[PDB]
Amino acid sequence: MDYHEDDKRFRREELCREAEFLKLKMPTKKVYHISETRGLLKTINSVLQKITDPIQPKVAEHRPQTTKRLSYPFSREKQHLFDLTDRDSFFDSKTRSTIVYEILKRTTCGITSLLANGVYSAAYPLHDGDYEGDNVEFNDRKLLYEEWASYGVFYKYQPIDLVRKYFGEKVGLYFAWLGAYTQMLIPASIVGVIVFLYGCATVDENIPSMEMCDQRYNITMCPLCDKTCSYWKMSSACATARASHLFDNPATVFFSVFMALWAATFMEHWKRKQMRLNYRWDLTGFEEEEEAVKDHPRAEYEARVLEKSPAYFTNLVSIIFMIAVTFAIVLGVIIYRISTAAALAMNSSPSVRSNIRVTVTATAVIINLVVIALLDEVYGCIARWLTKIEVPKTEKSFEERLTFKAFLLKFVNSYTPIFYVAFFKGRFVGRPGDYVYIFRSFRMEECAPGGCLMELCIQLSIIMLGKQLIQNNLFEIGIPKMKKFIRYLKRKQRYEVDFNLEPFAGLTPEYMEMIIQFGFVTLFVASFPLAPLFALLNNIIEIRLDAKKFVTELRRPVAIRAKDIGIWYNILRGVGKLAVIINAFVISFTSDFIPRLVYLYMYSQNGTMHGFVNHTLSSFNVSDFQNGTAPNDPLDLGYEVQICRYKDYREPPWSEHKYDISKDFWAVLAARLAFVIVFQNLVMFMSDFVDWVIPDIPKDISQQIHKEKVLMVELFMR
Amino acid sequence: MDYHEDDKRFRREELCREAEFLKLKMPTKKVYHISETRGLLKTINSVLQKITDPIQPKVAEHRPQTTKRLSYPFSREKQHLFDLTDRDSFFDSKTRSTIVYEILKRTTCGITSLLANGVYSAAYPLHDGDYEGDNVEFNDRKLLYEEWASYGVFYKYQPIDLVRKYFGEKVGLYFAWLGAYTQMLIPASIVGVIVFLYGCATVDENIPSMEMCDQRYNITMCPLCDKTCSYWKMSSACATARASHLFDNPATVFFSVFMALWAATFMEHWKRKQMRLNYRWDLTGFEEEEEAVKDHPRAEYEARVLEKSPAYFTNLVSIIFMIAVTFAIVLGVIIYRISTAAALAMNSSPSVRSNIRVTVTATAVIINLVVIALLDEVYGCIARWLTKIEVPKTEKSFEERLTFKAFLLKFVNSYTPIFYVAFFKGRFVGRPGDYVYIFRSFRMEECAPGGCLMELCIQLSIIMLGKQLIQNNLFEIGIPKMKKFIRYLKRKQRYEVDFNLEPFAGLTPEYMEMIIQFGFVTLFVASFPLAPLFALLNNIIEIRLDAKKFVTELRRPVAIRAKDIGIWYNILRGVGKLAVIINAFVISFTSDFIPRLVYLYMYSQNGTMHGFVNHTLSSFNVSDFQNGTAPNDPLDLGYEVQICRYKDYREPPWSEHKYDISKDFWAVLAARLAFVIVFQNLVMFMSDFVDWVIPDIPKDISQQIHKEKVLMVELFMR
Ligand SMILES: [Ca+2]
Ligand SMILES: [Ca+2]
Ligand SMILES: [Ca+2]
Ligand SMILES: [Ca+2]
Repeated sequence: MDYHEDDKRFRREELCREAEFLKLKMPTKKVYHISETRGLLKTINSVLQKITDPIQPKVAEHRPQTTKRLSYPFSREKQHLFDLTDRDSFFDSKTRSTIVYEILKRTTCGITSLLANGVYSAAYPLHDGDYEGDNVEFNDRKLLYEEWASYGVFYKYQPIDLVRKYFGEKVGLYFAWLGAYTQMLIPASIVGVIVFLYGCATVDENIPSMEMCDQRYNITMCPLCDKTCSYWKMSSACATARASHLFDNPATVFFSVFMALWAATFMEHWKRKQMRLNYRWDLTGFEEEEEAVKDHPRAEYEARVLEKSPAYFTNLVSIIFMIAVTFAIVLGVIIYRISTAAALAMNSSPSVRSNIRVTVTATAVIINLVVIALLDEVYGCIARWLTKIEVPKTEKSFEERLTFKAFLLKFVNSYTPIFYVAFFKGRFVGRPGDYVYIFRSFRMEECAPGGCLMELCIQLSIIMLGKQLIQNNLFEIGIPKMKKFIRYLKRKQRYEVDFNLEPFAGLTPEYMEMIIQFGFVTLFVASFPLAPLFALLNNIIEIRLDAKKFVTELRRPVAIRAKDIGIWYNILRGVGKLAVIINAFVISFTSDFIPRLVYLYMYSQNGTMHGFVNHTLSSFNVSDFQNGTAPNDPLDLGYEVQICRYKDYREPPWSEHKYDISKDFWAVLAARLAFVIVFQNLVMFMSDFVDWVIPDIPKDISQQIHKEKVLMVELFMR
Repeated sequence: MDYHEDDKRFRREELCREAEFLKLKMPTKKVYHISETRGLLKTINSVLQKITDPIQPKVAEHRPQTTKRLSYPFSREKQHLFDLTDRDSFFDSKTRSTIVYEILKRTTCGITSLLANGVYSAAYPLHDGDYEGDNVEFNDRKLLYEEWASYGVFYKYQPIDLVRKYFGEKVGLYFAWLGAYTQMLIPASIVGVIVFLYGCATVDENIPSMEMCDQRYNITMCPLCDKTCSYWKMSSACATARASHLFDNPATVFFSVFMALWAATFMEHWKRKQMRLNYRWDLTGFEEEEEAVKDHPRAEYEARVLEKSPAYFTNLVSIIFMIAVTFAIVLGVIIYRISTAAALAMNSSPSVRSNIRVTVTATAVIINLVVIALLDEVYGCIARWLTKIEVPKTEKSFEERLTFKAFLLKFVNSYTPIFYVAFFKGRFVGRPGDYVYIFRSFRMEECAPGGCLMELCIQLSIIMLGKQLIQNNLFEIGIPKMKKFIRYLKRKQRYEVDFNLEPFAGLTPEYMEMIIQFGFVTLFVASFPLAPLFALLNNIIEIRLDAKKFVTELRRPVAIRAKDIGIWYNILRGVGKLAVIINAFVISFTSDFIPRLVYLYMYSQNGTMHGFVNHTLSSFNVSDFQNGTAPNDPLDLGYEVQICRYKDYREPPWSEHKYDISKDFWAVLAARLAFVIVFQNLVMFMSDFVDWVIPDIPKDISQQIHKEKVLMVELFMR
């Protein structure tokens, strides 16, 4: 008895009298083409539509889409707009749904203001067919859930054509983009594990690792705490140092070059795939501007200046946005400063002494992650509020400005931890003699023994494991399900089952999360190789997970059309242009690559290197400490202390210069900047060259569109 | 008696019998629409055409151009393709000429192969009307020569519409581009002379100039020659040093930032002007691909592999092109090395002693300029030959590849003088103790006293004066005129007068020369401000000069159509992207800006600077010379010599280190690279931001194209 319907509405069964008055007035506008029909239920009833056929011809030449034809060149039919195809039973419920949605948009108060009132609840099309049923008559939703949206069929491809024709163009483009993303993430991940195993095959045969773990030399160290620690041996940090060697060999620079070139070729390959996709569907997705009705506060402000009687308002909301994002980055760095106070002075009062010193930084990044998720929530909501106060012109413009503001907020708050740990961790602290004070209090911030890269490597590694594979996937699969179970604490028609499903929130969260992952996996690959492995695993989970989400825990979308990806290809190009200038900085300002090379070239006095640590570790006469800055226990853990060493490129204390800037500091900084210059310029040239040499329209469409134009112009005479 | 004609041909009046046989066969193809007519003359006769009217309707819907309409919105008529306008006497001779040229192209052997044979000479349309006559009946060529192409009307604008409608789209776009170029060159030139007068207003009040010209201190100098000179005083070079101060103040960095931002906004403004221009003419210049007949050796090679039975050939001609351009840059630097041997050892044997030392470098750049003009000729001819051996597909592809190869050749051979003088002049010579030998002969190359910038400044200044204002303009106005006078050593119908005029050589020389000038005036503005002044003068001459050239000493062009500028906007964007990375290098590696700033910041021990020269001038004990490297006359010109000074950032000889690399050398190199990094990254961001924030379609076309589409769709019903 379930007939052929389209795009139900909501009636609010028992101001409310004004609400039902307009909810009966506007259906007189809505029966200008199609008479409605209503429904019955137990909670609250609703309205419904039954389109008759020629109305879709009445708007089809008014909304010209290139539907199917009768002819075919080479066993692949061509497409034309609307004339004399006349099959009369060949439309699709996606097309019929977006047509009747267009008609619902056509009414004027419009339907958007009606939804903003509360006279309705939601007006969304109905899903055709119950998935995973007992005897269900092969509808495309159930077939798609069977063969696309469960993890057993993760190994085979994605049915792009059917997911488009059932969900519309936007979700089809998004999932085809995720498919191209994973398939281009495959070879970069394979070369990533190749360079990782190169690191493991030279985890021993490199020299400074052995020079660090060679015992009996009793290489002491300055305490790197204000007062609550003592001197110690570098060979106690040799484990983390040998671990750090794994990521910064002279092959990780090749890996970084490969990943930047990979971002370039992925961008070009996705342009080509999207062009072929738009060929395989509607030949253009071009629609005439101002198709949407102008937004409600636009016309309200029009009437306001009509009763009142500008250029300052966009600029003032832009500068207050700049103040917002600057307070956001400062709040990110101060919340990382707070996260450095995870367990301050556990030695003195608690004295539990778990003796790991990898669990404390893990606790720090854990509390940073939970507070930054909360700040993501606050920034998203207040950014949506601010873009509402924007009063933008159209929904395309409002949506673009909103997603730009929200991506800038999310990007800065979820990247300034890693940026701060890379380039502002110990670059600012003074020498062992004197330390810079934070609001005249004490030492600012100092980082772990055995390289300052490994802290960032572990933080980024477990941010990529946790907040992508585990945390975000599990909360996305759980939180709407848990809201459903909360309501579940509190026959079955297709409207009746479609009411309880979750409303749609757009494509912005999936785009935003995947672009955050892209920002990781092309901004911080040089210090941390095998980021494409975790991005591959998250994507393998994510495509089928969000497929299952769409087909099970989501109401039917409205199936809008847009041949462009959106703002997100521009944001991808932006992150790809930022990738080289941050990879250069991470190689030349965190890794031990460039000092290793400059010591191999200049001060070697031999073929290969030896005593590199014995070269960089400048000493410090312990008589020259400041008052109070002495360690509380010169315990003589090993040999003895008379001096302490530290690798800050300074002169020895016995020189007439005491602890000033030595020359080799200027030498290594010169070589560092020389590498940044040559790296950035050369590989930026190589990126723009591999974008020039790649055609953006391949040799299979470039002739074929003209060939079907030949077929059209030869048929069109008579 | 001069009736209404179109596009004459050439008949070769008395193999030759085969020549006249095909020259009678193909006119049977050519009378498929239009019967010909012939002519009589004294030297050698010709053929001619008289189009009848409806043939242009017969190809007009076949070649759809948006001609004029009958209606108008807002006193500006709209345009439509070809239906029911029916004025029957409204075509233009430009349109009729390109139509009959299209018909001449339509014949198959085609007309291009016929011109390649020699059976013809040339087939070009006729100019309508003799310019500057006594009683001439107001034809557009004479009017255009009166009011556009003579230097008295240089002060007013350019008539873009009429020069298009008389010459076609390509020359119209070119001259409108030159107009936009000059009009956007105006404000950059004004700010250039502002920063120049700032330099003149601080030519005295800066400190190191006074510290150089302060006498009685007897600041000696190392000889900077192998053997044939002596020591000397820096105050003898203080004149050129005070001149050098004029160009490298801390305001020339602002000027360089302004010029790079100017290149960005000129690019955007020219995109906007070209878009508005294409609105003001044909709404699209889009034509269906493969409109041209495939090239002759393409089909010949098709038949060759048809009788013979690839991917290697494009790659082998590309690598041989790379070998060609590498030999070109090496030949440029070796010809500058030869040009350094202008007058070697004039002191010893000739002893004329003109005592200028500005005339010798002028002679060097003069001989470099004449030999590089000869090399331009050789490279252009052999590059045309190589692109013929390319066997390209179409004339668009062949022309693009040819102009790319020729521009790369011309650009490298006419820029490696300035690049070599900037960044490879004295950066490679050793210390005064030991010098690097060129093929174990003697000292490589050393540059002038009083800064090494001023040599480049004078060389670039007089290359911009001579080889743009004087030499190229005078040879372009002279050489075809002189060939005409050579033939002049050896009634008057329009064909009869049109035969003796010069054939057309395309737009590539004017584009190429103007892009070379752009490359100067945005690649080397930082060292040499007021390059926009000379570019403004050359352009003010050049627009009216080439206008006069077109309308007087040039046959009528064929008036092809293309809505794009061509490859030249891409080449402009390329030079604009190279501009920042070469301006950064010229500021931080030739100027005295960044060492001035690093001495102002670090080693000052005072507020402002003093003894900057006394800081950089490291000394040299004269006992430590090599054998033979001593000067031939320790003449004691002034005080006395016991040591010689030189500004190469080395330690004094009395240190236990003798003449090694000092620390402050590493310091200033670090600061240099830091400035290159911050400059390049910041202003590249500012360029891409000022390209983002500028819309590429203004608010006067964006609505108006849709408004005339509204008019078209409202008229088109009935
Ligand atoms: Ca997730
Ligand atoms: Ca997700
Ligand atoms: Ca010239
Ligand atoms: Ca010229």
